[PDB]
Amino acid sequence: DTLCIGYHANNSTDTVDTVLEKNVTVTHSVNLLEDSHNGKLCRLGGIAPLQLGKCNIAGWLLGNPECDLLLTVSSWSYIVETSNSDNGTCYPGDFIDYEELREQLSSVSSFEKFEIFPKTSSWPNHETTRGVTAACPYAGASSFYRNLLWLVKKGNSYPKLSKSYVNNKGKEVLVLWGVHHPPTSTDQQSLYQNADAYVSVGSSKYDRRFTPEIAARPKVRGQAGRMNYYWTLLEPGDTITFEATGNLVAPRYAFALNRGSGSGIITSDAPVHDCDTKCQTPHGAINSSLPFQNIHPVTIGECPKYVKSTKLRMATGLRNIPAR
Amino acid sequence: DTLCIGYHANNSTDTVDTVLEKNVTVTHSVNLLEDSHNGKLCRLGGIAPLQLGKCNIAGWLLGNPECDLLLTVSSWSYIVETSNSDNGTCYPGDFIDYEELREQLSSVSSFEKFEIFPKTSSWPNHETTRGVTAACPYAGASSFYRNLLWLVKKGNSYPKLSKSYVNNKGKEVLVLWGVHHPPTSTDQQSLYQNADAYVSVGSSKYDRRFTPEIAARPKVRGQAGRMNYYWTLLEPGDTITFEATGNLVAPRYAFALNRGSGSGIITSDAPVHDCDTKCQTPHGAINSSLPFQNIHPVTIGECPKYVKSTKLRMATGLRNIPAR
Amino acid sequence: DTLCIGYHANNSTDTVDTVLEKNVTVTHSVNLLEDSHNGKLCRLGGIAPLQLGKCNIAGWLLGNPECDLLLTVSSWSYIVETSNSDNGTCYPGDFIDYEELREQLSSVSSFEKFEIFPKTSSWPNHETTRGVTAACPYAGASSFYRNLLWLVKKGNSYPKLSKSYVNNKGKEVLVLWGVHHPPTSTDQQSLYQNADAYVSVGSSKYDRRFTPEIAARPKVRGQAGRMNYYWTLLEPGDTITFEATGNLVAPRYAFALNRGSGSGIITSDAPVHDCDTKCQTPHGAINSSLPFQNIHPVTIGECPKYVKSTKLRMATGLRNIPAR
Amino acid sequence: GLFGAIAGFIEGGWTGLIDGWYGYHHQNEQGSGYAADQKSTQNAIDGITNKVNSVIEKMNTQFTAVGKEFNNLERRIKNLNKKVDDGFLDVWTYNAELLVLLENERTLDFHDSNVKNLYEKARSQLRNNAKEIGNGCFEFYHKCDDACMESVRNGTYDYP
Amino acid sequence: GLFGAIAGFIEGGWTGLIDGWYGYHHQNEQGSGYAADQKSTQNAIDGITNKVNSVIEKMNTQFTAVGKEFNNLERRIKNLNKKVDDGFLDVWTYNAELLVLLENERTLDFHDSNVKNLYEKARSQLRNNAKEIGNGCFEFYHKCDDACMESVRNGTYDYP
Amino acid sequence: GLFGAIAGFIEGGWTGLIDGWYGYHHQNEQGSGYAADQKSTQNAIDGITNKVNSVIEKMNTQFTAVGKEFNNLERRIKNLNKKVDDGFLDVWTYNAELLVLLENERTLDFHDSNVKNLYEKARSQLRNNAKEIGNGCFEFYHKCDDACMESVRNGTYDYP
Ligand SMILES: CC(=O)N[C@H]1[C@H]([C@H](O)[C@H](O)CO)OC(C(=O)O)=C[C@@H]1O
Ligand SMILES: CC(=O)N[C@@H]1[C@@H](O)[C@H](O)[C@@H](CO)O[C@@H]1O
Ligand SMILES: CC(=O)N[C@@H]1[C@@H](O)[C@H](O)[C@@H](CO)O[C@@H]1O
Ligand SMILES: CC(=O)N[C@@H]1[C@@H](O)[C@H](O)[C@@H](CO)O[C@@H]1O
Repeated sequence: DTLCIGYHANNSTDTVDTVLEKNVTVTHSVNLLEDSHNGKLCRLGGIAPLQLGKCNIAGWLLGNPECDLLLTVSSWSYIVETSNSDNGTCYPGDFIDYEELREQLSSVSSFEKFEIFPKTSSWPNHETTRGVTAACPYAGASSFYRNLLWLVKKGNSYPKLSKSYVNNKGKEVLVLWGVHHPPTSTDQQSLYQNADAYVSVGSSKYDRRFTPEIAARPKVRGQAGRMNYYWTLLEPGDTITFEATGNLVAPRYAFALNRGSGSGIITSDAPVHDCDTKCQTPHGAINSSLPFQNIHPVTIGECPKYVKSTKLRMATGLRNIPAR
Repeated sequence: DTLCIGYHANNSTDTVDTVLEKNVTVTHSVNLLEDSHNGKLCRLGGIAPLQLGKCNIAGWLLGNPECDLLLTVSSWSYIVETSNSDNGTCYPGDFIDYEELREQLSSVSSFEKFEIFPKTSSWPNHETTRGVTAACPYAGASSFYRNLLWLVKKGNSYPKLSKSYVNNKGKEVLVLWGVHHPPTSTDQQSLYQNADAYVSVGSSKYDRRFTPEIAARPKVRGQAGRMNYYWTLLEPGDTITFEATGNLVAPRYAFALNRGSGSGIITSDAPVHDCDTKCQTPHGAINSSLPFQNIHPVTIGECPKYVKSTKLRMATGLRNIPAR
Repeated sequence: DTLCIGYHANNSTDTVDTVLEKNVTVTHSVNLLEDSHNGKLCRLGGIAPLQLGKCNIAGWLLGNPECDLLLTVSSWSYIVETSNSDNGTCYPGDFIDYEELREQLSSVSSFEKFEIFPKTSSWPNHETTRGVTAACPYAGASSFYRNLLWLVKKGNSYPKLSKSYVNNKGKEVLVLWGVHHPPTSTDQQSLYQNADAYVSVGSSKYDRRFTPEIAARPKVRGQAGRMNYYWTLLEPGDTITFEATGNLVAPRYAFALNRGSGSGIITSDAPVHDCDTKCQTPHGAINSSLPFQNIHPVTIGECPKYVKSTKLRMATGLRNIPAR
Repeated sequence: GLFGAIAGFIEGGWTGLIDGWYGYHHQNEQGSGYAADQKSTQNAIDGITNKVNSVIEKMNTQFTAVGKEFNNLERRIKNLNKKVDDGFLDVWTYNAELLVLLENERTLDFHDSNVKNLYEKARSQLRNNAKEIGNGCFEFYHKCDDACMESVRNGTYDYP
Repeated sequence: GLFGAIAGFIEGGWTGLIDGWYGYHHQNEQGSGYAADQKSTQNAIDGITNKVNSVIEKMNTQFTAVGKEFNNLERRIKNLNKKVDDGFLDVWTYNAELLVLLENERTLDFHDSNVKNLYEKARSQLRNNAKEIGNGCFEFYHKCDDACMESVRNGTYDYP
Repeated sequence: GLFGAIAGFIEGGWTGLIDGWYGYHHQNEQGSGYAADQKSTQNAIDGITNKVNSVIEKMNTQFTAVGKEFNNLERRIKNLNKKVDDGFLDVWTYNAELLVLLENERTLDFHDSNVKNLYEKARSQLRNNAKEIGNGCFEFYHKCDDACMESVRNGTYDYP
């Protein structure tokens, strides 16, 4: 009689490498590298993502005439910009510390929009109905940002204005505004009467003064003039004061911000779908318990560690030697 | 007769982990992870840390009235700021490049303070006795920064002043100063006569001009005006020149800095103690030869590498099998 | 009759270390650490490096009088600054965002220098022959930057000048210019008549206004005045316009940049030789197939991974037991 | 093979064995067949299971990680930011692959070792009552019947 | 056990052995006892000591690492600085826990190997002048007194 | 060694052997000399060459890496940049030295295992036809001419 001692074998085709040998076929193994995604922008925590579509953060917050769709949105799980998010500042100019504002928004999960300075009632001594421009059209006609109010002189007179707002929202209030720079002194006097105007803005931590800089710049969107955009985060309980003798593109709407840890802004052209996920990438969502993924480095939620690897298979069984 | 071959076993309860098995009792092992400290801020190299207490760095260098306790300290092993280090700029305003200056102080181990512009001899043509405010009180009475000098008009006159210092200390000299901004044109005139004053500061590499920005901003510490603080490191042998027709909060004291990398600034609420250590953390001093520690990532002196591990035990002996 | 099983052994003195044992002599081993270089600066990609020598990037781009040797160079594989690269801005002032410019040059392989604003015909109403100074001497006499043009009033008149340039090159165009700041209002009028002058510069993306800051700064190279240098990269098709009523150190020569990526600026006193290489460090060229090198952290081209190791030898053969 | 068993003195594996990783064949008068050894197979399953689990543990989950924008005058920090992103990406790619590559090596050797020990165990268990043929087989002397073959398997046997 | 010795064919350890890690027991006509094999025990001590120090040599020392403050308009650099601190922290934490896990596996195998090798050394000396009883015990055929036992230990049992 | 062969029960190597890492000596009535065992030598040469290529493969070649300049008011980012550069240098220096140490240990044990398997192989062949002298030597009972010796080498021997 005879008794032999041997080891298992099967029809496995799995292969793994080692320092000494490569392509070693084994009997059992586990893949640790996730490479599948549903190619769709899903919602995290049950909340939908904010699709900016053809608009970007600038156009959205300032209220570019082409971003009216976003107007009703007040909460999101993450912000999405497409490769066509070109609608931002329609009136040429510099948006000061724009990248920082974007970084700020990355931790905001929602806000409460409110009319910080009501258009009808805040500016008794100034024109509030002529602040439109062909540079920011809407339905062919001249228009302007929905969240800013371009004020001009009233009856050939622009009195020193002074308006303040006390932040009683119990949270950070994002206030935006602009300072206009006409191309010529004739335009300056024609819009604000005063030749030597200035705009002042102050809070407990913010304090800056702006002077008009008249000069004809190469026309951008048919404008030789420029308009700079500013913002600040007024702290709970603080006060912000605007003083000007011209050139002020006053705040109309502001946002009380709700901080939400974990979130961000991404660029994707993938479609938003009636889907749910715990891990989202610009290419699509991931539903995996694997330690690694090689789909995308940018992630949102609970995701596998990203890595460049093409294969991450770990042998669990023994070398397979069926020998049939 | 018999002769067996066996291995050691004992009463050890030490356990380690391995790839294949966890919680393996062993005969001998060594803990590489240090998790103990004395919970005290001690001396390094026989030198005590600079305990800023209720004051922060700004309050320290400017000489806030509430930081007189620090006036005689000129060398330290490291600087300590607490959770309550709130006394800094008692008169509201922006402290220009403040973080950079803190970064600079991180490698300063001591200095020599000296009255760069003596108060009683440097300004014959300007008032030196009334630069006080309720915003910077002392003993209930209006006072001011100890290291700065608020100059005002003398008998309804503020002539153009010009002061220069040539650095002969043989090292870097930190010079601080300020520019005051009244809330009203009336205050501007009451303080400096000259409606359109200016301040100029220059060295071989420094060159800036300041203009008063008159405006009423929200009152902070009762003040509607603002005061901005500035600094620069005057190189050995170089010259700094101050020119002004108003609004200058002149330097009174300055510091000759001694570089000594290997120092730093920490935030701790732990108490200072008459004790010595080779390693210091914000939680307390470490005294060990182990390669790792999970006390704190911030360190000063000779210290074990900080790691997030809760346990790091290396087996040295063998699988302990007493089978008692 | 006998048969024995054994292993190889030779006269090798090669040693490698292991966890359990140090300095183990083995039969065969491979060194993975490269530690040799020719101590020379050779040419990469078949092109010689740009030897700035006595000059630094500022001197090279502005055209400092002591850098005329570089005037002919328009192509390079990498730039070399030496321990004596001091000829930069001869006239004292601030070079704005200098470090950023240097960073931009990183991927510039060559440029097409051109006279954006021809000196003999761009300024009909301004003096173009008196923009010299003793701070920028040449052959003992007073001179100035080769690439900039210091304009001054003509016949006691300095009209408002307006000059524009359209980037027609199909690539970025680096434009440099300066703003002069005289020490006294006397000099201000001697040079530009207009007491309230200003320099305005604008493109589709650039927009800034400069105002003279009259003040006597500590003399540098004999000057109490100051000159600030600015630059911008004009995009293909964009337009840049200069407007000034004084104080403008106009651009004369600009640079159409060509990208070639994978390069930079190194500091080295090593000598440049007629020689080629794939890997260049500040100490010298490397010719190796090894994976590591402890020569230098700064590298240009394809190089072995820099590491701080002194030795890195792998065992291929076995423990050498000659037992002779 | 590092322990000379698998792909060594016991060439090929048994596709017939389908209830474990390590087992015996057995060819008795009453019949033949296959039988895996729990003790071994199970013990290995645990270890290997602890191994994979250990690996997953060490690798950290990746939470929200989004990019940052920079203007045209922040090229230096933009590059710093990129240098940091690539730096950590390479370091972790290196760590993942290298650990797997090394654990795979150790795993096979582990199995190879397990077989070898199973043999050596049976070997000393029998000794005189059978001879070493090779390929991991023992040819008895006292015609080991079924109940006998089992005695060897369950470790009892214990026959002088 | 990777080598089948410790907790293998030599089921348990000896609390009675207190001179080294590996050793012999012996039950001669003159009396029993324990004795450690200084040769293999020391070589093990040297190796493990080297390992421990090699682990430490690698993991550098931390000198002075302090923070940086950032103003409300430097949120990106601030996050960049955090990404850098958290990144290296995780990396080093990984390196340290992993090295220890891997070296702990090696170390136990190292001991197992040494016990195994010791058994084979003793066995190769006694040859047929004694039989293998199992449990790593060698029953002698020819009476072996303490003087004899000692010779087996120092490997000079030089006797046909 | 982990397997007891090299520097173990086979005390030393053969400067004489010069056509392989593992070989045979053999002293037949006809003559003497040394003969390397291709099968093995080659195999080990493939595994080692593969291990070395793998190490090189994991390490990413360095491309253009230059310094960045910072003004006097950018000491924080300057230091951040330096922290990053120093951070990765220390990590990669750690990986390079550590990998080389771990593999060296493994390599020497690989060889030890190879010599051991070779012995056990030549041994499993000869069986009763010779005795184990030690030092890896087998003394033949039934004599063995150069034709017979070679027969053992290429594992064709056969003769229980
Ligand atoms: C130097 C000086 O005049 N100080 C006065 C100060 C100052 O006028 C104002 O803060 C500037 O706007 O006002 C009040 C105060 O308690 O602060 C009285 C001070 O004596
Ligand atoms: C005010 C505004 O921004 N409108 C323009 C719109 O007219 C134009 O078609 C679009 C192109 O993408 O850019 C902007 O949206
Ligand atoms: C000069 C100065 O700063 N004094 C204030 C003091 O009035 C205030 O009560 C305290 C509260 O933190 O802060 C500072 O000490
Ligand atoms: C033209 C100029 O810049 N002046 C001098 C230059 O002549 C000299 O060669 C150099 C060396 O330090 O210093 C300055 O650059």
